[PDB]
Amino acid sequence: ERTVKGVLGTKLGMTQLWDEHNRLVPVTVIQAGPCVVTQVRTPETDGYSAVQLGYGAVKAKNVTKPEAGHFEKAGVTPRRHLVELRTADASEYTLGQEIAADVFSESDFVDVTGTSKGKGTAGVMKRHGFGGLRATHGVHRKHRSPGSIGGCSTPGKVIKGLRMAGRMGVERVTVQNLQVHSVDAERGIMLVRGAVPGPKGSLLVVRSAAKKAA
Amino acid sequence: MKVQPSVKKICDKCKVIRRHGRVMVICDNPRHKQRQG
Amino acid sequence: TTYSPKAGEVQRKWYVIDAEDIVLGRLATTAANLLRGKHKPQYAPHIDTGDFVVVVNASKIALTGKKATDSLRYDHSGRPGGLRVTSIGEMLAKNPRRAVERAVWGMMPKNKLSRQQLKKLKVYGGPEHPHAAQNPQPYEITQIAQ
Amino acid sequence: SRIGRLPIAVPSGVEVKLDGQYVEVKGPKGTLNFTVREPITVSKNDEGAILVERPDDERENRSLHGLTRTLINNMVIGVTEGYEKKLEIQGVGYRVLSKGPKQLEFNLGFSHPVIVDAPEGITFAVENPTKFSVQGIDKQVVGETAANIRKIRKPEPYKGKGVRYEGENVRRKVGKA
Amino acid sequence: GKTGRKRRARRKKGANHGKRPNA
RNA sequence: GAGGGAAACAGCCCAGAUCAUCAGCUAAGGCCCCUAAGUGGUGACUCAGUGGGAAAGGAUGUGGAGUUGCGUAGACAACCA
RNA sequence: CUCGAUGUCGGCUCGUCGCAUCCUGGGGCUGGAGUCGGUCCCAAGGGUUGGGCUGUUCGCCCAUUAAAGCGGCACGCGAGCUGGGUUCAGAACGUCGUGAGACAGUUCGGUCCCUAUCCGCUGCGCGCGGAGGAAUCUUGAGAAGGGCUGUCUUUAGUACGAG
RNA sequence: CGCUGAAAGCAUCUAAGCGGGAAGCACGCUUCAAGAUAAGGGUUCCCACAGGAGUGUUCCUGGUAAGGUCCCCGAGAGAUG
Ligand SMILES: [Mg+2]
Ligand SMILES: [Mg+2]
Ligand SMILES: [Mg+2]
Ligand SMILES: [Mg+2]
Ligand SMILES: [Mg+2]
Ligand SMILES: [Mg+2]
Ligand SMILES: [Mg+2]
Ligand SMILES: [Mg+2]
Ligand SMILES: [Mg+2]
Ligand SMILES: [Mg+2]
Ligand SMILES: [Mg+2]
Ligand SMILES: [Mg+2]
Ligand SMILES: [Mg+2]
Ligand SMILES: [Mg+2]
Ligand SMILES: [Mg+2]
Ligand SMILES: [Mg+2]
Ligand SMILES: [Mg+2]
Ligand SMILES: [Mg+2]
Ligand SMILES: [Mg+2]
Ligand SMILES: [Mg+2]
Ligand SMILES: [Mg+2]
Ligand SMILES: [Mg+2]
Ligand SMILES: [Mg+2]
Ligand SMILES: [Mg+2]
Ligand SMILES: [Mg+2]
Ligand SMILES: [Mg+2]
Ligand SMILES: [Mg+2]
Ligand SMILES: [Mg+2]
Ligand SMILES: [Mg+2]
Ligand SMILES: [Mg+2]
Ligand SMILES: [Mg+2]
Ligand SMILES: [Mg+2]
Ligand SMILES: [Mg+2]
Ligand SMILES: [Mg+2]
Repeated sequence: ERTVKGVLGTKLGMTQLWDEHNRLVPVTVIQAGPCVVTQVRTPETDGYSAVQLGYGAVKAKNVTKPEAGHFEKAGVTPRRHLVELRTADASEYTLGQEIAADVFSESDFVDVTGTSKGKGTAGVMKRHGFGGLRATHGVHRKHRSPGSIGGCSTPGKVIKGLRMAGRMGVERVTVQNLQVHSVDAERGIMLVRGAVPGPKGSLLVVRSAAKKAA
Repeated sequence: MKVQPSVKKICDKCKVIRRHGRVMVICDNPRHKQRQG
Repeated sequence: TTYSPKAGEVQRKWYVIDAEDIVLGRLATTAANLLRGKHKPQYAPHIDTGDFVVVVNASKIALTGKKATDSLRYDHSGRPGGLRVTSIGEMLAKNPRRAVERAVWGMMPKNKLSRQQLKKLKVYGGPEHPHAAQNPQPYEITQIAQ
Repeated sequence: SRIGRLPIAVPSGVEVKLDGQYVEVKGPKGTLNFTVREPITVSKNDEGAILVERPDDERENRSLHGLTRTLINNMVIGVTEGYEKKLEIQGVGYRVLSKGPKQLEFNLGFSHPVIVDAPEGITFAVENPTKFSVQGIDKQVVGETAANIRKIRKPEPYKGKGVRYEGENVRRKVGKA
Repeated sequence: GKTGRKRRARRKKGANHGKRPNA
């Protein structure tokens, strides 16, 4: 229902800048490269309004026949990635249209979505901030234990949703209201004030800020 | 408003009504407003 | 030896019921009876001999008293504080199919066969259904005197 | 229903269409419409009046009888004469002004002026910075609009400051005796 | 108690005739 | 002390299992669906989901039956002195 | 009910639920000048501090805070921890007993264990199905998380008030 | 807290109806999600193979297409998968 502008990019890393109030600002560098409209979704044929964007450099021998046919119908060269943008203005998008970082101006607030860095199987003390037990005073082989995990004969069970150890990281995380610092479209570079999820080289979705601003 | 199981006329101007299944006392004087509960 | 149906021996038909201004209880009892095939002399509890029921206009099911806002339906996700509750009026407005299926399932035996048979109930809140190919015949809820 | 059993006299220029359960009332001031509850019927009584009949002498029959009689009489008297309500404001610094027949601006001691829009059938009429009025063709709508205007700043029991009805008997006491 | 009250009130069912073990 | 009823439920209700039966009639309890048999017939009452837990006390809920005061010398409300 | 064993206080850890609401939200009556208050309703979304004393619960106190809620869950939680208290054998004091000894009197000291089978729960795979076999992008029935709050500035020394 | 308004000639937030009204309810925000066996939808690719039995072809073997896995080099991933 909401109209969203969007673009796809790659997390190149971070550096720092100084703003006009001489304030040090951390900036993430996103190679908000050229994206092409591979497919437009309409209520008539698909049931919702969204725009599928491409983006990515792919080797010709690593694109299969179904993907090649999809891109041939789109009328564009094959791209590595394909990500949709749920926008209510999908129609205004034509098949094969060119999208560049200049879709965002010098002070727009954006939401950046990416897959967070993985940590493997994490303990409770790390993946949930559990305070363990003391290091001394008789603590017996339970320094990083989760403590109790329930009650007693009532309910004689462990409630669903209890926080215990497990695999943390590698998940969809959206960080909101990041003010774009600068856009240089002729080389497809975006400087966004903040820290975005994911390791260097990961795919990032930069969309217009859902909550507009602070 | 006073919420009491026992609501009665206090003055001569108070009126007892049944509103939305509850017995209430309405009066020009706001002190006499009552509701069963 | 008493007769017993053989798998596909009993031919299953398609009925359509217009739930227009019909009480939910009567609609659900009729649907359960039809789905289980209790109106057939070939009935057998262990073999599905019932018919398919297509209910239309489920959004206009009649409710008596203050049921539309005081008769509640509960679901629990299985975790603490995982209860949701919604009134039958809201459920008929939003997802009438869920309401009709809940009523019919409650009125139907608690069986694997009953679970299978409940899939034969096709509930649509509007006046139109997509099963013209199956050619459902209209069914009128009636009573037999004395 | 002693109220209901009394007839309703249709005045000149008022068109009363009794299309079964649904009724139209045309007049010089506008148009109103209403549906009577089912166990109550309406007749013309020689086309010069209106009658409402309860089919039984139960409670809901009599109650809806009186209700429908009063409400039909209200719509006809509205379409033949309208509805008027006078609201007066007391307290220093309080003012009301008009940006048109359907737009009011109130300075009721707030931080900023407050804007009041009117519905289509509601028209305001201000004559004094401390007195104004609302008119319409629906008694219920006029009454609720006046109620909202009063709710903006209801009278107080200390210095009366607030929008009050013209005949409102506002209570009052004394704090710092 | 609620449990005791329900246990005592169970004797009012039709098939029982106003009596039930443990009241 | 099985069987039927009581949701489940040694002590309550019905009823005392010799075995077989793919016969019939009943008991308690039941007859919209779960669940076998009535969404039974006729006349009232309830609209609280009361039915399907509870007290002192409280209440212009609603139906019915009285007793009694006043009243077209004109009653009760509403409206002018 | 359990004596062919259902481990008993407080803290730690982890929560979850009730509302008989401590704060924050809304409203009546009072009021109450205002400022504040106090009381009868609503309301459980979130939040509800750190220390001194004592084994303590409780309680008192210090310094804060929007506030430092009350309760249930085997007085939640020892196959999660703690062993300071309690309730073993040592010893001492007081009291009692002729004495062995006794004391919900006091004091110092004082062993526990468990590689998780089943359910439960946090994660992660394999299989098969999804009426041909595939590749990509998805809808969301439904599920979970999140929901706190202060101070200052301004409106304005305005409203109110004799000040 | 109301508006209109009877039953009850008035009145009444209520009996018909309409409006306001909280950090609560449901959304809004974020995340998982078709084992949702109701197993969804769009787009794209591959194609009517071979040999036996057969009993409407059925079904069982065999080589493939699109595509995928094994194996190897790794990390932005990871206990092992
Ligand atoms: Mg630590
Ligand atoms: Mg250690
Ligand atoms: Mg258990
Ligand atoms: Mg008690
Ligand atoms: Mg015997
Ligand atoms: Mg027996
Ligand atoms: Mg029995
Ligand atoms: Mg039984
Ligand atoms: Mg018989
Ligand atoms: Mg009998
Ligand atoms: Mg059963
Ligand atoms: Mg009948
Ligand atoms: Mg009957
Ligand atoms: Mg009740
Ligand atoms: Mg009840
Ligand atoms: Mg009672
Ligand atoms: Mg044992
Ligand atoms: Mg409460
Ligand atoms: Mg809480
Ligand atoms: Mg809740
Ligand atoms: Mg103490
Ligand atoms: Mg607690
Ligand atoms: Mg305990
Ligand atoms: Mg334990
Ligand atoms: Mg010790
Ligand atoms: Mg011990
Ligand atoms: Mg000495
Ligand atoms: Mg001695
Ligand atoms: Mg000791
Ligand atoms: Mg272990
Ligand atoms: Mg959903
Ligand atoms: Mg599920
Ligand atoms: Mg009134
Ligand atoms: Mg009023």
